Amino acid sequence: YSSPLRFFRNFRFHPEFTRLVAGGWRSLTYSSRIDPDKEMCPYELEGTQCPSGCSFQHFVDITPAA
Amino acid sequence: DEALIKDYHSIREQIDQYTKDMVLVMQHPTNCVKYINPGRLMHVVTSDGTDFGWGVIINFYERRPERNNPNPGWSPQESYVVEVLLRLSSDSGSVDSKLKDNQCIPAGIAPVTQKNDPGRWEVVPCLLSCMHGLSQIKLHVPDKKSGGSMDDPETRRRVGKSLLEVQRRFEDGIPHMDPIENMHIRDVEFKKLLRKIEVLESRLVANPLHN
Ligand SMILES: [Zn+2]
Repeated sequence: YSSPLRFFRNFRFHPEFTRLVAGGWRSLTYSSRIDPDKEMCPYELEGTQCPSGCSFQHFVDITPAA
Repeated sequence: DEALIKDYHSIREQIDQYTKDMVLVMQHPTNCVKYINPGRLMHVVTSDGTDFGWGVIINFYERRPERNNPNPGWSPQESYVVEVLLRLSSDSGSVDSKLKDNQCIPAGIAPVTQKNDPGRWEVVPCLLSCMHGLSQIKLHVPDKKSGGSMDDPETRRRVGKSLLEVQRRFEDGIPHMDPIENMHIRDVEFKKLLRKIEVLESRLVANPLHN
């Protein structure tokens, strides 16, 4: 069984959250630091180097705060 | 143990109906048009349950009724078409850009099912009623501050391959826009819908037939 609410933010408070989500509170899936209007860096996703001053969103920007 | 199977399925059927209601609200153009953005990922699942997985939104447009049929009776969720870059099975036929009056997705295509199959990335017209999730993640797509375009098969391959890589880096799943905290759906009845689903699920998992 898969809850339709499993990917929404209140699932973080479910008592089974840490037993069901491998990364727990560190999970990127439940991170509150993703800017929804900035594209993720395609150089990073491609294995190429960012240009100097790259202003895309990077994986280090979205790693959770708690 | 036979009246108890009845309670189990009654709970599952209440949950199924409330889920359909919740999905309709999230698919409603008043709530989602602002978030149908080129590069954002969309989970496409069709009317019959066929799961196309995650794709990349390329374009969005108001569906126009035919000549023939000025009032076709489309719901609001059926009144808009999202062009999504999806991964089709290698044996999927050519993609008909033009959806007819009664179609949610073109005919003759399907997701990759056979494990060997690498698939083929194509832009597929999908109704908003096929949107079963939106991601906070956006990928870079060719606008013309660049060049390139998804008419180019190699651009489609590259973007699709970066979609596979973003999925690999999200171990626990592509992050979903939360309908309250990211889409700002503030409706009082919508909060009630989510709470009722939660209460029923608590009852479902406490039932011994749940495993
Ligand atoms: Zn970069």
